Amino acid sequence: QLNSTEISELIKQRIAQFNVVSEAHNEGTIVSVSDGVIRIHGLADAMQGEMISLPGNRYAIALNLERDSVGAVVMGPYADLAEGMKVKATGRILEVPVGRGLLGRVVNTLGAPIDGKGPLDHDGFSAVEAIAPGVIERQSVDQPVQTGYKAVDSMIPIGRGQRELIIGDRQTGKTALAIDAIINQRDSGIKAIYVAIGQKASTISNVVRKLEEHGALANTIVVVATASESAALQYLAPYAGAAMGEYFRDRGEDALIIYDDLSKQAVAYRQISLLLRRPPGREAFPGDVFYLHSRLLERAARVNAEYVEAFTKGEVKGKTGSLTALPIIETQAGDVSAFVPTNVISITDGQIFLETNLFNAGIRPAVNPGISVSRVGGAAQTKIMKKLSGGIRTALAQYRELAAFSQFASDLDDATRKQLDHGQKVTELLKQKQYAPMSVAQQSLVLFAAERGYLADVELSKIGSFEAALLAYVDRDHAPLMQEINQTGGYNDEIEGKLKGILDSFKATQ
Amino acid sequence: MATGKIVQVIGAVVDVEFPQDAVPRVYDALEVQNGNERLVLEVQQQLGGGIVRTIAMGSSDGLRRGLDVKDLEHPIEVPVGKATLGRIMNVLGEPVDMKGEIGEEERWAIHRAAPSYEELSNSQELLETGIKVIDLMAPFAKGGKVGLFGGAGVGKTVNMMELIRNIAIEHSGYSVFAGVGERTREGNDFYHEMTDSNVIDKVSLVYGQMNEPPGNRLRVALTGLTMAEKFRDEGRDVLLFVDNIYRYTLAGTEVSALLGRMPSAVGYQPTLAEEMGVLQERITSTKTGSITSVQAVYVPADDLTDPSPATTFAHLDATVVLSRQIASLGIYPAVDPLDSTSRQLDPLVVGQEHYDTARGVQSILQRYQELKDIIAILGMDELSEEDKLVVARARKIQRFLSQPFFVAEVFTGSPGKYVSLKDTIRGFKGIMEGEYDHLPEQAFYMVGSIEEAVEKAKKL
Amino acid sequence: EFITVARPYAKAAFDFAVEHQSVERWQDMLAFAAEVTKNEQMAELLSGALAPETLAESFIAVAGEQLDENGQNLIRVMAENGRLNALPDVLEQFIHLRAVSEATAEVDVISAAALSEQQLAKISAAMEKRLSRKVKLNAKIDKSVMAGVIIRAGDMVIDGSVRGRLERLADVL
Amino acid sequence: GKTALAIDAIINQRDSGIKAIYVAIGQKASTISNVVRKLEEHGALANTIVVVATASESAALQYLAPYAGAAMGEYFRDRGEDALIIYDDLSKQAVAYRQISLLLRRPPGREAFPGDVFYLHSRLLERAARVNAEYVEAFTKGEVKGKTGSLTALPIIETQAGDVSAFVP
Ligand SMILES: Nc1ncnc2c1ncn2[C@@H]1O[C@H](COP(=O)(O)OP(=O)(O)OP(=O)(O)O)[C@@H](O)[C@H]1O
Ligand SMILES: Nc1ncnc2c1ncn2[C@@H]1O[C@H](COP(=O)(O)OP(=O)(O)OP(=O)(O)O)[C@@H](O)[C@H]1O
Ligand SMILES: Nc1ncnc2c1ncn2[C@@H]1O[C@H](COP(=O)(O)OP(=O)(O)O)[C@@H](O)[C@H]1O
Ligand SMILES: [Mg+2]
Repeated sequence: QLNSTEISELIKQRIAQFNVVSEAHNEGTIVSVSDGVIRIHGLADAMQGEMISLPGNRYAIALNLERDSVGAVVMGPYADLAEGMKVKATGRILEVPVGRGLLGRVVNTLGAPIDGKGPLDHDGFSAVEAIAPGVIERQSVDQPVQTGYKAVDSMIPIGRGQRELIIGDRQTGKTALAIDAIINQRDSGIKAIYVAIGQKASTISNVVRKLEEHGALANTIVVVATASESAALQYLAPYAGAAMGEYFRDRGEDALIIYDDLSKQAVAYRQISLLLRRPPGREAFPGDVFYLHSRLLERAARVNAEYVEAFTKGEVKGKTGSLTALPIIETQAGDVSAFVPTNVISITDGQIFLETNLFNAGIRPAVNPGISVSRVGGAAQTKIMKKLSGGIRTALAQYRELAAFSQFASDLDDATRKQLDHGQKVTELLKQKQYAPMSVAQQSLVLFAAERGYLADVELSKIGSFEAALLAYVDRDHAPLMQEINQTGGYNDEIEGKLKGILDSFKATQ
Repeated sequence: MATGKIVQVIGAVVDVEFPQDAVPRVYDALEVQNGNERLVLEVQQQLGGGIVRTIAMGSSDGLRRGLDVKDLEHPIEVPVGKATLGRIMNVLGEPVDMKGEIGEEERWAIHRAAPSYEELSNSQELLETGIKVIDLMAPFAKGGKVGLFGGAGVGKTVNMMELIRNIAIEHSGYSVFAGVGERTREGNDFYHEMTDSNVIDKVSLVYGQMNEPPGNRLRVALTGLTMAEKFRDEGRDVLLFVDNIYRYTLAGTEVSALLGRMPSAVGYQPTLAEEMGVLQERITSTKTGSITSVQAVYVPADDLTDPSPATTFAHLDATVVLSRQIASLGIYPAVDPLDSTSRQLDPLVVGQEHYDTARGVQSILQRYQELKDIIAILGMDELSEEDKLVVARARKIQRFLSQPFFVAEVFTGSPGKYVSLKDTIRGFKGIMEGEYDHLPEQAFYMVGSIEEAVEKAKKL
Repeated sequence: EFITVARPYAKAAFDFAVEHQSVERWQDMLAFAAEVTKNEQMAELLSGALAPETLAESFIAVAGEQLDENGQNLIRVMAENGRLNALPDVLEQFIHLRAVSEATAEVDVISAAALSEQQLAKISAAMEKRLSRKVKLNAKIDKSVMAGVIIRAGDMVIDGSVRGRLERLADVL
Repeated sequence: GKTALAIDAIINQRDSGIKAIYVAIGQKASTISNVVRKLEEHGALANTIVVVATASESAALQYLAPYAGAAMGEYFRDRGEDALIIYDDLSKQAVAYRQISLLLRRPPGREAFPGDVFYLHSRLLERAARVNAEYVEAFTKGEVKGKTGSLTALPIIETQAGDVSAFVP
């Protein structure tokens, strides 16, 4: 036996006149405040997800509609709220500003700018919660997204509208890879959105500084929910970014959205659920934790021309649209069998495993092949890269087994010796410096050099200098070929012969 | 006239209060106006005082307390029959494609009892698929459950399409595909590929995407099962494809966690075994007809002792394993003959000849796998003349298992072949007994029956 | 026990009765409402899981001595939370709050034999200064104490019985 | 081969004058039907009682099965003749108590079984015993004299990965 909102003055009011329903359903009063969650008495017309206006121009989201009171989470500072404060239910679902003006701006999950550069020009508002396009609306992904990393673009193609999970332990370069993929799209048609969940503000400021230094900030929208902000803001933040990205997808443009630390969003949602006393599941996560990530990630999709035409009322006809999502998941101790990692693995279309052992070793990108996979595969890849990358794939597959023989490779078949010294050189070639994305022409050129056996006589210690010298030489003497490759990505005998001439002419130097 | 009113909304769980003399029974369907659309609720528990507790079959956002609720007195009912073929439907039987209304003739409730002891078939019969590897090493029984353990890239979907085509054409049955927790992109790709292969008309597709609330993903299998049961009652033999039974188990776990029941070992729902049995026991061979099932299985941590695999395996009759290693050899279908198993492979079921042929093939392949280590470590010279014979025979057997599929003609450029059980049995018996030994090994690759192998050798 | 859940209802009812200057009628209504709860068939009815409104309307039917505008509201409020069984405790807490509001205290006196009026007067006079409230003594002399007297007010107890002295002396062992 | 070792025993008792009982708990209906057909084929069915609780039937039913079989065997045991009873998947019974128990909010113990799980099997198995002639005479009220009743039991338990050290085994 315990009291359930049975307090003296409400009971006395009911004593005086039982039919208190005569008062408007539009308003209510706070009866409890704790840990950012408030209980509201009244609000007979409240609905799930409705925005409730609080004193001080704050808002709360109605999540638990109970038989006597409404449980709401404050989207901001809560310590000054007190019981007996009046609240009014605005009949609006959570909405955020959208439009092109947002580009280059830093905003919180509510769409309020925090960069200090004045108000936002925006093309209206969109609901934060939305339903992904149906099966019939989708179209198969066959268009490339270039990350600018040789390993990723070669073995792990990312297509426009694909979901590619970046997963790995702490301090392995996930954020670096994500932001470099953001940088590379600076000169392409793809527009980037970077969503920071639970990050400390200094890190976000540094990331924005690096984005502006290399000139990509003008093409990027930054949504920030720092670690000190209310858990509701952190949990809702990815959905706001998705809604901003959906603006371009439906109009017939391409967008790339990165969710940093989806595990932090899951932690915030677990906190919200437990403060609302919802039944816990495995590892204390609520029952619908899979639904949370699933409905978010399913928004990232490519839509056929007819969906775009219908949505824009025929103003855009020939263009398809796409939204590409790169969620980030942090494995604690290399455990991919945890709850949230398992769910995100099951949802996404591919995995890029970053390994701490390889990161400690010389290979800075630390991408681990043989465990990373892209289910879209060669359809996402340009013709030349698709032609070339199979050699790398098979070379690394062969090299993996011979690594056991590396300790005593002095006594081996010369064929095995060649395979080993080829795998080693390819692995040495795949390493790459941070903040230095390579165009498709340069990746294709170095991949051609590696595959066609031109590195056979080059020493393992000198591979990087060979690559740099080759890139400088081709940038100096043969720019038109690189321009054509970047424009088309085609491959034929007329191109292979030109590349052969390039490599023969370079090999006389250096 | 609506009679109930909503009293609680907590996520997907919706509580509705009815007059005490009109409380809906369990598993009944309710509907409410969620703004400008009808939202269906499934009754899960009858609480005291006329309050009922329901799981929303859709987005719960926008529901107000006090909304009127219409009590449909029947459980969720879906259209069934020939009209469903070539159509995509959700768990509620509404068309997901833009191809207009379904010309339904009947609507059936999805929750029904299993066939009685007296209705079950009085015999054990094999379902000849026409695929050499499957029909030989892992024979299907009618009404049996078959698990697919292969990964990705191993040709799983092409095998599914080939089975659909062979059952629709060589037999006179139909197929049902239940997309339990499908990815939307993969569902679209599967639909387009089935349209291209011209098998779409032969199969009925019901899709529950991952973005749906847990109730839809949990119930979507039952809709496909109901349509298959409709097809069976007409007297046909039916194939039921479940795209992931593991996602069915997970959806049941999520629903039970939402209802707040106490969890069980490794955190699964306490009703795991009964929820599995309810689905699996309806897939049986009735005197009127049979339903046969092929279910993709996933192992949560490669742990075969996990409660979900442990429960699933208790119902599986045969296991088919796909490996990328065999696909590297260009052999298709890429079915592993050493790990694929069927408990129908018994002399009292398939007869002595089939049993002996399969056991001989398996022993020869195991011996070859042993001798490959010797060949690699020490070279062919170590091999005796008897072991060279078994090596050559094993290579010829391993290449005879290849077969061109009618749906893969766009790949191989060769017409598909259908091989009866007796033909493949005779061919492998011949190869083992030492006839046809003189043919080149390439005469067996992708050939079909042995009578076509001798013809291919004549010009090879 | 319904002691903890009865408190808000008793407090609300007492404040309402004070604002309407009708405390005695409320006390009588509460006593009547507490008596019907003890009815054997009504006990089974209350134990059953009827809907709150039907149980309330059935309870109002058995009461025609209630001030409907306020008593019916009270009953319906308790019914909506299933607290109807708490009425015997709501009555007691209402009486307690009334006695606190009127600054009046009941005192029980136990002795080996009946006391004289002068002793009772001195006891009442001492207790009124001890509590700073008016007192009403009752005498419940006991067969077991052979001498002395016990004074109990609230839960504070003053013992002068010879039985208490005998036991307190043996404690020095 | 666990089920086979058992049914073979039932077939052997075809002429040994021992009654037989086969209790199927949580088994597939097709397998139960096939086992019944095999029992009828070799002529043992006329000497056996088959109690069936299919995999789809309510968990409650899947508990009075292995106790009803015990009572049916106890009839012969007390009458003074010999019976043999072979409970199938006593494990599939234990999973069912857990469901009825967890549905009743009873605190689970090791793994997820409730502490009463030992009492469940102990009270079911302990009924299989051989009773001296005096008990038979007392029960029969003097109708049967000098004969000792008996009830043999062959419980079946299924282990994951051959782990004999699990809780229920
Ligand atoms: N290709 C690279 N070359 C050189 N240094 C690199 C490269 N990639 C990443 N680093 C360095 O590795 C460190 C970790 O990078 P980053 O912060 O992106 O890791 P993370 O996995 O996101 O970490 P955390 O979990 O702490 O957020 C940084 O010092 C970064 O400069
Ligand atoms: N003595 C035997 N000789 C040959 N095969 C046998 C023998 N005993 C059993 N088998 C075979 O063992 C296989 C499994 O038998 P059975 O189904 O009884 O095992 P089980 O452990 O009870 O199976 P389950 O665990 O599914 O109940 C069948 O192929 C059966 O024919
Ligand atoms: N009969 C066949 N001949 C040649 N290739 C085949 C055959 N059957 C399957 N495949 C191969 O299977 C691959 C695709 O398998 P599929 O199951 O469709 O992909 P996923 O597993 O990713 O859905 C193709 O690359 C194809 O080469
Ligand atoms: Mg980082």
